[PDB]
Amino acid sequence: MQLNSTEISELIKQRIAQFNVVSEAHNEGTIVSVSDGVIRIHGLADCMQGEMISLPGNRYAIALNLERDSVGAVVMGPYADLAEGMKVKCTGRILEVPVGRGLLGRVVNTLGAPIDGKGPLDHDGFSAVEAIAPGVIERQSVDQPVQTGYKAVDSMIPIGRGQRELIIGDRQTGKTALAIDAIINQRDSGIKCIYVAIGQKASTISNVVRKLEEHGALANTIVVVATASESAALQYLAPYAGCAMGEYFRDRGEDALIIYDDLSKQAVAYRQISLLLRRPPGREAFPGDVFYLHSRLLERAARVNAEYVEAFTKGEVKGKTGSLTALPIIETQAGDVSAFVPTNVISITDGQIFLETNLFNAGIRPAVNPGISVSRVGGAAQTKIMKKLSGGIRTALAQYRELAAFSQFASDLDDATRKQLDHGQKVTELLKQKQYAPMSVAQQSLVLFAAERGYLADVELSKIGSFEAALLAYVDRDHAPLMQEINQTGGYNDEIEGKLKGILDSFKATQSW
Amino acid sequence: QLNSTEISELIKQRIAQFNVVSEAHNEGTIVSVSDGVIRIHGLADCMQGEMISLPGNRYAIALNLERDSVGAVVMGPYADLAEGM
Amino acid sequence: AQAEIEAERKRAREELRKQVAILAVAGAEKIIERSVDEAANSDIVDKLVAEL
Amino acid sequence: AQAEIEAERKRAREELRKQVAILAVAGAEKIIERSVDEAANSDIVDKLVAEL
Amino acid sequence: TGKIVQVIGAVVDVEFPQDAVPRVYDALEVQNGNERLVLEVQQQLGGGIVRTIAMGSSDGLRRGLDVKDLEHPIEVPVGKATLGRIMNVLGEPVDMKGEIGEEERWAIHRAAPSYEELSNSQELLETGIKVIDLMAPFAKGGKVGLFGGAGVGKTVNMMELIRNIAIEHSGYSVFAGVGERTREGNDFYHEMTDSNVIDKVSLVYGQMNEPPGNRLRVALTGLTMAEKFRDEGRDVLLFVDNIYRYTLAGTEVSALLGRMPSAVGYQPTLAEEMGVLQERITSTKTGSITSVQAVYVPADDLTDPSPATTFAHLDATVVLSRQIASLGIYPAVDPLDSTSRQLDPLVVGQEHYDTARGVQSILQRYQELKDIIAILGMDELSEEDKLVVARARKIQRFLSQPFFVAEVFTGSPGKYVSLKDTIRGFKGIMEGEYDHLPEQAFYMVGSIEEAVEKAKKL
Amino acid sequence: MATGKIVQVIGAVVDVEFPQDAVPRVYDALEVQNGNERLVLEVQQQLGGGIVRTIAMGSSDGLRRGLDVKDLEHPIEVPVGKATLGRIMNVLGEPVDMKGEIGEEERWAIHRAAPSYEELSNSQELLETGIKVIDLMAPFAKGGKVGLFGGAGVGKTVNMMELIRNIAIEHSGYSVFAGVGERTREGNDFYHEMTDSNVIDKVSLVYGQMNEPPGNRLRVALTGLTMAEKFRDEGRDVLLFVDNIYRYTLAGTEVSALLGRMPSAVGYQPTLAEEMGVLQERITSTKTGSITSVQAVYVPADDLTDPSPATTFAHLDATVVLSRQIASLGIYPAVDPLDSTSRQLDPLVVGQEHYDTARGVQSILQRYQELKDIIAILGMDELSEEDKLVVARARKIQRFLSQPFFVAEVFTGSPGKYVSLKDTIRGFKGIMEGEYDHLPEQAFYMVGSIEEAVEKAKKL
Amino acid sequence: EFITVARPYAKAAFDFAVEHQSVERWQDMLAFAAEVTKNEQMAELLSGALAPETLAESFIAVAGEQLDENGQNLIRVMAENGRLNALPDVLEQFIHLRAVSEATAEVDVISAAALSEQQLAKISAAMEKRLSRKVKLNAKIDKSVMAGVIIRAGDMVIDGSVRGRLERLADVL
Ligand SMILES: Nc1ncnc2c1ncn2[C@@H]1O[C@H](COP(=O)(O)OP(=O)(O)OP(=O)(O)O)[C@@H](O)[C@H]1O
Ligand SMILES: Nc1ncnc2c1ncn2[C@@H]1O[C@H](COP(=O)(O)OP(=O)(O)O)[C@@H](O)[C@H]1O
Ligand SMILES: Nc1ncnc2c1ncn2[C@@H]1O[C@H](COP(=O)(O)OP(=O)(O)O)[C@@H](O)[C@H]1O
Ligand SMILES: [Mg+2]
Ligand SMILES: [Mg+2]
Repeated sequence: MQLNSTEISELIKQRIAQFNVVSEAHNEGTIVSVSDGVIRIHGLADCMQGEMISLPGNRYAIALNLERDSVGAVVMGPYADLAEGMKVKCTGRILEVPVGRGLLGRVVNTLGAPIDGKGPLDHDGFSAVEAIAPGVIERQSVDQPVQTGYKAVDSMIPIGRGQRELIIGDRQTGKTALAIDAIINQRDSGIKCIYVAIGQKASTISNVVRKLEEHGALANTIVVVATASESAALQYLAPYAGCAMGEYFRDRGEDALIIYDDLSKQAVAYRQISLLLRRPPGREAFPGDVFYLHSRLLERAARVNAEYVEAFTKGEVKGKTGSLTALPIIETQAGDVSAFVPTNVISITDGQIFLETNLFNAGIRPAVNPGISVSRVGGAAQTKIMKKLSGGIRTALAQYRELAAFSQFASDLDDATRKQLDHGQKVTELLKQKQYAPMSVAQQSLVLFAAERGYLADVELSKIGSFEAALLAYVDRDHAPLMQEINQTGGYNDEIEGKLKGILDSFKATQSW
Repeated sequence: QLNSTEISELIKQRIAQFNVVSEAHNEGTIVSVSDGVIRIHGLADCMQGEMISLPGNRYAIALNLERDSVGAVVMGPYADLAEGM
Repeated sequence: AQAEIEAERKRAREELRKQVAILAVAGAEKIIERSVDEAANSDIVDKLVAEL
Repeated sequence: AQAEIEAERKRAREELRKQVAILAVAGAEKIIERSVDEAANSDIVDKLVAEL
Repeated sequence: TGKIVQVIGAVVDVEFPQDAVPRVYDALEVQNGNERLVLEVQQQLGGGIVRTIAMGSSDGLRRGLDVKDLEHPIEVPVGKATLGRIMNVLGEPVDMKGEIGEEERWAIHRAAPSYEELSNSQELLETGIKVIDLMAPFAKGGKVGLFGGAGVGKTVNMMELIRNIAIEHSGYSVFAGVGERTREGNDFYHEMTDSNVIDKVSLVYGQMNEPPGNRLRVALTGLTMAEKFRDEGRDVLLFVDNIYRYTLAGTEVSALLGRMPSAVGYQPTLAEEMGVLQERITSTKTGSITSVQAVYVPADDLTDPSPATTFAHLDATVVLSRQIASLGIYPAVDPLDSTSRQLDPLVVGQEHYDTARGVQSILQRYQELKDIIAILGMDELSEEDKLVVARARKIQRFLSQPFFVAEVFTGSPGKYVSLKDTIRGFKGIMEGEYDHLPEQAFYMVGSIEEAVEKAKKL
Repeated sequence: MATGKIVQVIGAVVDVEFPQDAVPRVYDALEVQNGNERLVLEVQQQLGGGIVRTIAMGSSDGLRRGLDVKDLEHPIEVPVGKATLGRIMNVLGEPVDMKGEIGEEERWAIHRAAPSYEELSNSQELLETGIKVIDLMAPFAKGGKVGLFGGAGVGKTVNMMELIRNIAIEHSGYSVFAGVGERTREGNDFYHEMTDSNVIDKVSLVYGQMNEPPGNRLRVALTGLTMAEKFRDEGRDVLLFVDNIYRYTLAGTEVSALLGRMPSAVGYQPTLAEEMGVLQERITSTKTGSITSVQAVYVPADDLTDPSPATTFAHLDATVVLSRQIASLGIYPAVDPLDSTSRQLDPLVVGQEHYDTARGVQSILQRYQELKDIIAILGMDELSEEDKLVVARARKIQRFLSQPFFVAEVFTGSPGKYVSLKDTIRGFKGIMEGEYDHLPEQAFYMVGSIEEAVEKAKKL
Repeated sequence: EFITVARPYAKAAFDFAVEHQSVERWQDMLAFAAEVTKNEQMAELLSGALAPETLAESFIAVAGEQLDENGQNLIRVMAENGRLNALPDVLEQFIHLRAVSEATAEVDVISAAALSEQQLAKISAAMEKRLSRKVKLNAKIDKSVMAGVIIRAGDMVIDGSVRGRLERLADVL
């Protein structure tokens, strides 16, 4: 159908027609050195720091130093085919990236160039990659909830719009699953998503994008990719180029969610770039400002009050408050949660979800270790019902998991500890959850109701999952309006508490499981 | 390649007369100031550990007698000092 | 759908052969202000057509 | 599969645009180099020095 | 009159005519396109060159830009007019309100008060936190420091100290946020403003967004405000939200200034940079400054040069620890590592001192058994060393307390525990008079009667 | 025509000065007359003023300053295609055996970009090795990397020969073997073990052993990998063996130190995780073909945190570990089923039946692990009588994991067996759930399929 | 490379030459010194560690076209610091500082073939409305460009060529 040659021909000829032939004057220099991806340029009097320099071929380098007699730069691409004596031309543009809601559904290079085969971008101008976050008076406190699909994190570790929430754990623990499930769950909740993959294997991206398209989420996500093969500079500047696309929605009073696949591989690529410039390293050989690197990046995930959205948008938007939510992912060796880069990013975000390999080996997935994981905004983000049914559940389990330590060889206070153990054990058996199975807040809510009003004192551990699977279908047949209502509002009243007690008695007393 | 306090007008002085006159040898001029260390140009007759006397009522210790400079540490607040004193 | 696309491809390509010459002449005449004719260049445009 | 067919249509349309695009300029170069003369050269140089 | 000749990251080099070279620490000014950028000169290289740090984003600086010389250091508003307002590092107002109506402006680089003018006081400050004022009591006009790694509680503890001492005290207060989250600055601005105590607090912010120069000098700006209030004969509170970031911003810039690296990459001038600040935050015969400083320790390494050089500059040091917070025992203070200059029989009385030392001794004896308990299990211990373990494990829980600011996290209402009411309770536990209770009767309670009561509920 | 001149020689590093207008691009190859034989230099960096710093792919003894250097305009190129099967080559693609010239028709550069994002295969298949333990406990992805962690004396090379055989016979693939920095003795008595098992005709060998200078041990893996990429372009399935990836890392570190770059984390080069990625990323499936890789790995100081193990494991899909103990019991291949792992074991990828069969045998074995300690301390008679049956099913499982390789005949006499996955799933689903309780445990040993276990019990 | 270490010496020599109105002699002096630097034998001497005073004397002796006091003193001062190899760059930066002070410029004009000498007139006229300097053209012939003209003035260039017009279009697509 849509291979209309008329359309292609005009698509070209309109570009031809508006090609401004008029010549123009620019500033020019010579490449003097090339090594390990660093370029030393000679001339360019009117260069400026952070400027994009245009090399032969069609590729760019970024000015890092303006030495007295030369400009140090890094090449954003394959650097081998360059040679001393090539002329470079200074554009006037500080490092920039395309932005706009026309990027949604595209897979994009860190420079904005599209990488799927679907042709040129449609974008609303350009945005500077390096920018300073809104000030202390332009922020607003985070209030609105961001639902993932998971009972464990939505109950124990709530996330709000405008929050920053580290996902940390050892390799092969579900760090990426827990992130793309959050992306998938925004399929219908008006939050745009952005997923930037730094240093990942190319096949892993090719698979993640297939899952995103499978569940219908791709039409709502940008994707930025800098695979393990690509230059250190492209891997280092990727997450800034992702934040530059999230801030487009933030500053218009819309909401966005951005997921940095590894802020640990960004630190490694920056350590490379830094050691190739001979900068004295510090702890673990990381440069001095490896903190400022992540700091100026994550400080952009913010929520901004309506006066700032009015001032930014020339008054076209009133009353709406934008926000950008970040879930940076860190990886830690041998579960050591206390190393330089892992601790540096714990000291930047607003909480962390710690996924533990010991739990993940024992089938407890998502392996959310409670007691080490926290949310610094806490219940302020949760919906009213979830804030009620949850209570201090996470400290109940944090206690339970050390009670099991000493209660191993014996049990004393041996009635209340017996009930406490058999309770928390069914709780943990309830919090595990299959991949790609996001359950709405209505379902999570009445599940936590069943668990926390004692309604699971009866059934066996074995039956827990079948209890849930039958309960969620019962209430989908018989009580749809109540789900339709709890999903629409925070929806906590003693009226609804009675409705739930009645549903959970009726089910409990006649349905099979 | 790095410079070593070969700066325009000192070089020009030496252009005019390479065989420079004595200039006392008990006097020099501060050419650099940073973090409490001063680099003094001249003082051919400085001795290691000698007290060098600065404007105001202050002193420095000459520690790095070197081919071109005498690198000395200020015994007090240094931010007042200025090149050319 | 793959077979449908692979047929539509030929359908579009063969008529794009008729537009390539307009594109090349419009580009030349934009870059050069002195407009130009077909006769001096027919054997050149025809090669483009033959290589689409 | 309704989305994986559409991705293939978009991608084929893009590749076709790409080929026609490079042929346009590759031909325009030959047209120019075949159809220049010193009057055409003078016109351009004298236009551009007048905005120098 | 000046020209730029280099731009390396944050530091810019400027060339001036031979006779007009600026002094050290003077402020220059440049126009970074359609904006204005302020530079502070750090070093006078030779031949008119002068090397400076940019108090702003360095992006967009060409070489060869003209720079104007302002012939005075950075100077900030100060005094009564700076009260209830948020200010930049450069002393500019950062809330959207009007211009600051200051009568007077002070240079942020000053010398410390003479030894002849200092003063000292044994007058205790009664904070409501059991552990802090049992193990580490601190006095009016003295320095406190909270040491801990990321996410251990050194901000929430500082906010509870603010709540307890800062409102129950009349004089002014200053809060200098150095290199920490802007979210936690906005939430604090609004917590103040929504209770009409904002107009006794002066705020200064150089949060983590900002380029190294702002984080480098903001703490000195806050100090200068506090010092103006002190010289007026008042008595002030000064809270500094992370002093580690001053030294970290010094490190980030040191190597560009051409200085050889030292122990773990730290600048060679670490201890002098740190002392030139901490020496001017002190009380004196004319007025007093109480202060509380959060001190991040990187990688939880209490022997890294940066905490190691800071320990010396504090009167009361409170050390938080992750291996206690992970037990849920907040505030996660380590009582075998907290200490105070004020813990003397002559200052706190014999009974307080004796209770604090008995607690230290029991907890230490418990530390020495943890390896025997680990390897062999607990049933090998004596009848007199199972009792030590039980009493230590009760004292550990009873050191925990609910905070009026952690209600956000756990709902449980905060408690305020007076000093008499805790040196009674720990005496009670150590002498076995509460041996008939379970350990959980002590977790997150206030005075000892709340534990004897919570035991009834099991 | 020669245009350069050597201007420094320091160890393996050679600096040559060209005219301003002809500096070689990076990774290009030069050559010089090092006396009575030519020497090839690879360009690493372009310094100012026409000087270019290179590393010699050979011995730098005897090089004068001022020698004339001829600039080849292309990177190092090696012979590829069918012609290289059964041959030995060094980094530069010269026949190291005595069998004369390679008749190759085509030669490819060794430096290349990885497959672009949309060339990758839009699927996720499985590679059927035909080995019970591997196909069950640690299946291979078609296009994935596999680590092989066992020690010495356990049979790593007989397993490699078995895979080389099966991927040639059952599928229609070819194999490439790149020996990076390992003992020449091993290379020789591997060549001879393969030649007298008829597999030599189906594998192409490229060895750059410990004796070679740093550059050879650095680039030999890329030579092997580009020959494998040529086979892939023919639409085949290829199997690429890297005889020790840790030595590739260490050659990178040596060269990095020669070039004067600052030391990174534990002395490792600053560019470690990129030198690793730019190798490991060319080993992928593709819409035309695929390369699977089996990589022997050595972990320094028994530390899986050291930057090199931690950088490699980021790329490995599977992981099979060979145990001295499993071999002590006369079970071959000695794949430890409890520590061997794969990330293809998920119900999503391999299915629910395979997944839970593997998890079943794993739980059985690791319970037997402790019952066999209770036995050793208290004697058999203490065990409960359901455990006396777990200890009878675990022994049958542990036997059934043995297999007769074709390559193993000249040890074991018995002919070889190639077991289709489905048959392994059948056999273990059987043994696990009491079926075949009635027949003795030695009827499973070295049998192959299970429907031959019964027909070995028959005559027992 | 000497680009940076040659700056102070070029500036000092130029400043000295201006006070004494002998710039035109100093330029010949420096050029001859930079020439004796390029000799095959002298380049060997300059590289092998030899005491600065002896190197300076043995370099002076090889010149007689040097101003007895003020020319040779520059040689001795550079010898003290070992920078005698820098002379070929001290020369370039001397010429450049002179071209700045005299407010003179030099611009390349690159064309497919020779121009019409009225085009040259208009170019050498308008470039001085761009630049405050007097200009000396140096036309060049380049067939890679196939029409139009390139005007390069230092490190600023105005790309009026058709080749530029082509590759500035092929990239729009
Ligand atoms: N809720 C779940 N239930 C069962 N399995 C899960 C769940 N979440 C994740 N997994 C499994 O965990 C495995 C690894 O997950 P994932 O790739 O997200 O971890 P990762 O840390 O991103 O791995 P890497 O560190 O290599 O990127 C996946 O194969 C997936 O099957
Ligand atoms: N007294 C307390 N009660 C309950 N939870 C606490 C308490 N102190 C800290 N926490 C938890 O630990 C986290 C500590 O945050 P914070 O004190 O800001 O750490 P830091 O400032 O040291 O990085 C808080 O988000 C909170 O969830
Ligand atoms: N499948 C097998 N069948 C029979 N014997 C085997 C088998 N695998 C290993 N072995 C025995 O173990 C030895 C391992 O030797 P080898 O493969 O050379 O070890 P390495 O891996 O160190 O080269 C064989 O020579 C043989 O004795
Ligand atoms: Mg992952
Ligand atoms: Mg804090």
